[PDB]
Amino acid sequence: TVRIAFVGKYLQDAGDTYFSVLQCFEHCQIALQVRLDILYVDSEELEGPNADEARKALLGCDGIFVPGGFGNRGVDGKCAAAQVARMNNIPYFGVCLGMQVAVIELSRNVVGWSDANSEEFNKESTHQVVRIMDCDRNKMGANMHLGACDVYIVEKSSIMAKIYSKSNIVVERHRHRYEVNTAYFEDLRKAGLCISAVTDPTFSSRCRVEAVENPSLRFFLAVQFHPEFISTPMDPAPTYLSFMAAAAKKDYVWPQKCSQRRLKQ
Ligand SMILES: [Cl-]
Ligand SMILES: [Cl-]
Ligand SMILES: [Cl-]
Repeated sequence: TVRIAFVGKYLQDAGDTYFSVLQCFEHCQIALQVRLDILYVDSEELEGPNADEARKALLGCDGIFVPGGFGNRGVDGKCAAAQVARMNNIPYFGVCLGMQVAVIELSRNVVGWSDANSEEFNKESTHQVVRIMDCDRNKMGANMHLGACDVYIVEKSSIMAKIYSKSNIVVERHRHRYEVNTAYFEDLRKAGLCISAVTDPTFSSRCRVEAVENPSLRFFLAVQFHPEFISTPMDPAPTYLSFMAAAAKKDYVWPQKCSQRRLKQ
């Protein structure tokens, strides 16, 4: 079996929040022919004086996964999940909040900005590594990014390039508001992060980070988009599929061309 730490809430209080995520995991399970054993971990147990107790549980997993979530609850714990993954070379996959915590984690623990956060969780941080873009904001609020958008894979040696069968542009679906702060790209790069996919291949102030990786590690990938929004039993989301492959310690034959479900029509 393949042990994946699912860092968020217990089954009892998750409701139907992870329905589509778990569907996608099931698609991957079938395509790889592996017995998935998800450990549902309460993210709040990964913070505070006793958190080493919870960290030890993550160290026994084959993979560590951080999905999208709501509110600021367990943000520090999700950051700590990304830290364990980065420091122990345990495959990591983050989706939307999962990417943001990878960025925050790295900013605190490698870049050395102890107060690094998203603008969402600490308005008074002097290192808002995740923030609302100026073009998305006004005095009363900001855009809620939904729907499809072109994703430019800009690193040819990346996990993204490989799992999307070397397509330069793919189309994924979104539900987010805050983006990686463009002013800190060099700092993140110096700390080992590879910006592998973006909305704008020129890297302007309007460049929205769609995927980050850590190529020093076997598998560390996190995406802004929600790959579970495009996944079927016969065409599983490549991001989830590659994560589960890595956790299972298995290879996979990627098609010669990216599926039409994730290409521009
Ligand atoms: Cl949570
Ligand atoms: Cl891979
Ligand atoms: Cl967001």
